[PDB]
Amino acid sequence: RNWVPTAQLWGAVGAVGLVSAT
Amino acid sequence: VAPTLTARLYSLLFRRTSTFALTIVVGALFFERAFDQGADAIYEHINEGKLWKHIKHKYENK
Amino acid sequence: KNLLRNALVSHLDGTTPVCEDIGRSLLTYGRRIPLAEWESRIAEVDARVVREVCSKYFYDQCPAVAGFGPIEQLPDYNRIRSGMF
Amino acid sequence: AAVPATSESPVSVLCRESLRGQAAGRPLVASVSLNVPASVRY
Amino acid sequence: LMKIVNNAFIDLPAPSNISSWWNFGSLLGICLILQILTGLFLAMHYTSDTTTAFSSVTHICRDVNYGWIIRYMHANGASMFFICLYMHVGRGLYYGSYTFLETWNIGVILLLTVMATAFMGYVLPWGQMSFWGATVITNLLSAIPYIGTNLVEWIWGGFSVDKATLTRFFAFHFILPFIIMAIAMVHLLFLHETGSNNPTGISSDVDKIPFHPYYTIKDILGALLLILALMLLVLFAPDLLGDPDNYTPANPLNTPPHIKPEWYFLFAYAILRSIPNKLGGVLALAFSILILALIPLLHTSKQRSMMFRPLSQCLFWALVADLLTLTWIGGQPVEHPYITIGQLASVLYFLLILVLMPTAGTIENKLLKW
Amino acid sequence: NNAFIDLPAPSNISSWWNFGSLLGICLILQILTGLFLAMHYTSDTTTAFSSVTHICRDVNYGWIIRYMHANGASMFFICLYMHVGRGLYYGSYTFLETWNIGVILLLTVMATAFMGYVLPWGQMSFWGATVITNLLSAIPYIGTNLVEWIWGGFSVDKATLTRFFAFHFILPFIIMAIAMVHLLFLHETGSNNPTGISSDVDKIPFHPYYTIKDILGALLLILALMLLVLFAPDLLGDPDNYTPANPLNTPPHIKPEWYFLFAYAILRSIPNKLGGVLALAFSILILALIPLLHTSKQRSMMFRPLSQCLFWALVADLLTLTWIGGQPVEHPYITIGQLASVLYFLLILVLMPTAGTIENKLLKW
Amino acid sequence: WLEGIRKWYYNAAGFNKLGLMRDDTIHENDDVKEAIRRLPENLYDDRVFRIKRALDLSMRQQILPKEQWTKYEEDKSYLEPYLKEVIRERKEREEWAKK
Amino acid sequence: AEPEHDHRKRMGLKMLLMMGLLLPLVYAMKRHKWSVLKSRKLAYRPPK
Ligand code: HEM
Ligand code: HEM
Ligand code: HEM
Ligand code: HEM
Ligand SMILES: C/C=C(C)/C=C/C=C/[C@H](OC)[C@@H](C)[C@@H](OC)[C@@H](C)CCc1oc2c(O)c(OC)cc(OC)c2c(=O)c1C
Ligand SMILES: C/C=C(C)/C=C/C=C/[C@H](OC)[C@@H](C)[C@@H](OC)[C@@H](C)CCc1oc2c(O)c(OC)cc(OC)c2c(=O)c1C
Repeated sequence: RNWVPTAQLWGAVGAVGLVSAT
Repeated sequence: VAPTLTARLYSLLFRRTSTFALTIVVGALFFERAFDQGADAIYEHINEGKLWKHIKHKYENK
Repeated sequence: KNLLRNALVSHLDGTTPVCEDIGRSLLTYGRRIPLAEWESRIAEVDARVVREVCSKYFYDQCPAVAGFGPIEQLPDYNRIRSGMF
Repeated sequence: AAVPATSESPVSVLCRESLRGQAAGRPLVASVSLNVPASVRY
Repeated sequence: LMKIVNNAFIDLPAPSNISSWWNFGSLLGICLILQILTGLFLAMHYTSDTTTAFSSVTHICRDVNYGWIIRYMHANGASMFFICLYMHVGRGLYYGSYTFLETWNIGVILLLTVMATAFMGYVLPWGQMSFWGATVITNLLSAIPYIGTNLVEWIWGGFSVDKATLTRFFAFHFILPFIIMAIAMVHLLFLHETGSNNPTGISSDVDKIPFHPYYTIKDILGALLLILALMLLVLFAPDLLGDPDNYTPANPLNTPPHIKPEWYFLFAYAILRSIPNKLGGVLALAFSILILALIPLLHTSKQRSMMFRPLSQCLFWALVADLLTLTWIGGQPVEHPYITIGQLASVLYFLLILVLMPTAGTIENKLLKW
Repeated sequence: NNAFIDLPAPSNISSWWNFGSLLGICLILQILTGLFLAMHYTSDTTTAFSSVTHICRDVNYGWIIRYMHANGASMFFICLYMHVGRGLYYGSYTFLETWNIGVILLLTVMATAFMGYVLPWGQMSFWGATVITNLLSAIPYIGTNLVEWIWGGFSVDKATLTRFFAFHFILPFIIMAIAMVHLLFLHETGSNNPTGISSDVDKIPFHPYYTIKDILGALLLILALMLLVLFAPDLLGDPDNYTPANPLNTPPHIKPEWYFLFAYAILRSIPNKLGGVLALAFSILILALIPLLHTSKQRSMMFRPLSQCLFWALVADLLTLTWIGGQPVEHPYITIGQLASVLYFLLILVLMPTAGTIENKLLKW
Repeated sequence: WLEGIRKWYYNAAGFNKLGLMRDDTIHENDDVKEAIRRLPENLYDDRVFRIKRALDLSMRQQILPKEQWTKYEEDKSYLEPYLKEVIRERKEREEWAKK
Repeated sequence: AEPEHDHRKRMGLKMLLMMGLLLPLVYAMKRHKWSVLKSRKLAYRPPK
């Protein structure tokens, strides 16, 4: 349900994090 | 019939947890750039003419 | 929705409950809302509506709490407040 | 069902007024439900 | 996974009124983690052979990326560790926390282990202070009759401090902090049986609040202040609490003329120096620390905390001023009038703890008619 | 108490259940001999090898502590493999938490022993450090960066040796903490037994029954260890590590420590870099999949003939891979190793789950 | 001046500023815990409230208005009769424990 | 003797600025949570 939209912002976060952080 | 800044910041950025996190990621990368540039400028100004980057032109050509 | 439909119709059983629904409704809504209207209102509620209406009233909102008796274990207000999100 | 009982059970009187109606007047009846608090009348 | 992380933290009941003096326990936990983290990273570049120890340390500070910050964070972190240790012990004495006997006595063991640990770490860079500190402190054992000297040579791995000593000290210094960590966890387990004491010395069972979020945020604020103090030292005065003589490689033929101990050992050094007898000074040194184990038996007051005890407070600050006096004296040459001031301060230290405070306790009891 | 003395235990656990305590003893032994060796060892590449010979020639009893540490590592693996084998055969893996922590324990001990072997800085030390760290280079995009970061440079050198001493020093204590967690999860269920049937109707107290049996087991472990230390200290070692590290030359018959030979055979059987590394990782990580592959209605293999036959085929296959790992990459060893490598994964992923289903059918459930 | 210093001391001690009575400040050992357990409802409930009120003031690092301070002359030992008996009972047992 | 001299001071400037920001903000977070307790009111109502 809300999990796609939430899993899609959780996805983004990880991505941005790695990108940036690393 | 008009909100305040914090009310707007609340509605669009802080309310949803997914968006409160994206806000921090983004804010962190923006703050880092502005803070480092700013502090570096302050440090270099306090020490104008003393740092290698300030006198380097005189010896460079390499 | 089914529980609510059943509660509504089974409550309006007998002259007293109906009489009271008439008197109180005129004072609260300014009219008597017929069962057919309640049905239309109920029928239109779906999962999306429940999520949105609940979020509006419950989500990250400060609650009012009342405790009485052996309540040493009633959680601290801050902890209760964080349970709202 | 959908309607909760008048009084949910778990395991007051100091005046005449609050006492009137307490005396039993009919045989006892016991009810048990799937969705509603049990009751005992009279 | 949940429980014991949870009921041992999240819903841990805590007094509603513990003050900032109760922040030092978590600050000590943080100092320990800091030392362990910076310690491991330094150990990744440090070599314990006498021919290369000092060199490996300069290599860390000059060539390893950010090696200098990790090193000075470790050095100054050891200082922060002691500042917190002394504040922590002071809080305990003032508020009568020592009545939690198991927690308290484990704490005394913790103080001794951290002292031994810091001692050995200081020996590792093999500078002048490293070498003479290793010499003097290990020799304290020579005061033991019959086998003292044998024990020393056994510890040294020879007839003098040398390669064998430095290499085993790296090993001891490496493992001890982890042992300290296990001992500290036991420290906390005993504390959890009773929960914390508070400024009033009165049971707080009628007014407990959950550790989270009240003390979790308060501890974070405290942690920030600890980091500020640490970094003010590391970034603005990394050598302030250090000794210039340790920037000179170890020289077994010459003891620096103004050799003095690390600042956090100065009070004890002053006490030992005040007694013109070998065994006597060693016993006084040992007793200056071990006397902490006697505090509980010396408690005479009908009240737990010193909050409501004026006379006891005055004596408490006199003890602190006295330790400050001994710290100052430990940094001065063994000459007049410092020799006498130090002897008086040393006598006053044991007199306050063994006699004056227990006496103030009784007098206060009388004044309150019980 | 109640974590030892009155701990309820099955009345019928066999000697195969002695390896857990023996692993605890191997761990303590390694820690004790390890610390004493660390009191005389120096990690600079100019003096590492020298300090080890100094331990063996001049430190009082340095030689016995050293060979006890070296052979102790071998005993550690013998016990680990016996311990895992017991678990697979008897279905002990159904204790999921305990089992998965066990897998972490196996990997950590492997990593720990790898780093220790590098410390004396002999030839095998150096090339082992080179090869194994390079496994990470198979990771796309950043693999090479990870390797140089681990090395502290562009090749194995001083920076590497010094950090490896530090890692090898602390990891065993971490292993000890992980093992305590291993036991805590076990205590929630108590032990499994040879029948795979609940033993709650016949529990006996751990003390004195298993305390004395564990002591007898400990004595046998010490006998095996000391037979190696006093009569054949180099039997399980490699002569090439008595030669100081030479960065310009890899010995022509270089081979891994015996307890890594089966995995090395598997990696060597695949003529592709990433493929070999993935097979290596999977040969160990597949242990985490065993629980999901359990098809039998019964927990233990005691009453399952077909499963037993396939179990011993797996053991015989690991023995084959161990032998192949010790042979040159030549015919017909190349093909025997490829078959053995394929057979390994085939027995675990397909044949055993299938035997489980067939046995169920034969019992009519 | 002992009685003179007494009232001085009482105010210097300052538990009265938090509204506490002397007995509210005693160190709780097993004798004291037993004595508190023996207190009649009203004395026990009052004690609980005074301690709770004092812990609250302590958390805010505040004190009560001077007119609310416990007065030296009105402070009485509500716990004494109970604690004295608890101690007597323990002593009696200790005597018996010697043969 | 101290090649890290200039870098530690530049870092020290950043540390002071960050602390000037983080300390009052965390303190504000501390007071926010604690306000529940700091303004709480008690009342004793024994039967009598
Ligand atoms: C590596 C050293 C130490 C660590 C990590 C440590 C940690 C802690 C922690 C986390 C607490 C609870 C929070 C607090 O009240 O501060 C505590 C309480 C306590 N510690 Fe320590 N401690 C250390 C050393 C010592 C020493 C040297 C003593 C005393 C000789 C000691 C005595 C106590 C006592 C009695 C308490 C109870 C405090 C109270 O509730 O009033 N500790 N400690
Ligand atoms: C209770 C924790 C610890 C304390 C109090 C402590 C204390 C010390 C002290 C006072 C020094 C001398 C600093 C100087 O150069 O002036 C030192 C050095 C050293 N410590 Fe620690 N240490 C702790 C933990 C650790 C751990 C866990 C390790 C390593 C796993 C470690 C590794 C080292 C190393 C490598 C040195 C030598 C380099 C240097 O001098 O900075 N320490 N330590
Ligand atoms: C440092 C390594 C290890 C230590 C110290 C250790 C220790 C123990 C101990 C003390 C026991 C109880 C006695 C026994 O039944 O053997 C045990 C049981 C067990 N261990 Fe380990 N273990 C280690 C590694 C592993 C590994 C690598 C696995 C498997 C991947 C594992 C899986 C299990 C299981 C499933 C049990 C329950 C056995 C049963 O009740 O049948 N252990 N372990
Ligand atoms: C899980 C436990 C451990 C295992 C499996 C293990 C294994 C090894 C291995 C395989 C070697 C190579 C031995 C050789 O051929 O020379 C080694 C070397 C060494 N180990 Fe360990 N070790 C363990 C724990 C420790 C600990 C706790 C320390 C030290 C605190 C330690 C210290 C040493 C030292 C200093 C050497 C180098 C000297 C030598 O080669 O004998 N080990 N270790
Ligand atoms: C293998 C491990 C061993 C042998 C550990 C032994 C640990 C002993 C104690 O810790 C428990 C000890 C460190 C602790 O005593 C309670 C200190 C307060 C002793 C302080 C101390 O320091 C000195 C110091 O640092 C110096 O530096 C250059 C020089 C010194 O005089 C010339 C001293 C000194 O005269 C004393 C008393
Ligand atoms: C900083 C820490 C690091 C980088 C740790 C890494 C740990 C990795 C793994 O442990 C979990 C690893 C040890 C484990 O893989 C599962 C082994 C079975 C791999 C066995 C292994 O050994 C060899 C060896 O020993 C050699 O010696 C001279 C030489 C070798 O080829 C020339 C090998 C080799 O080709 C393989 C596959």
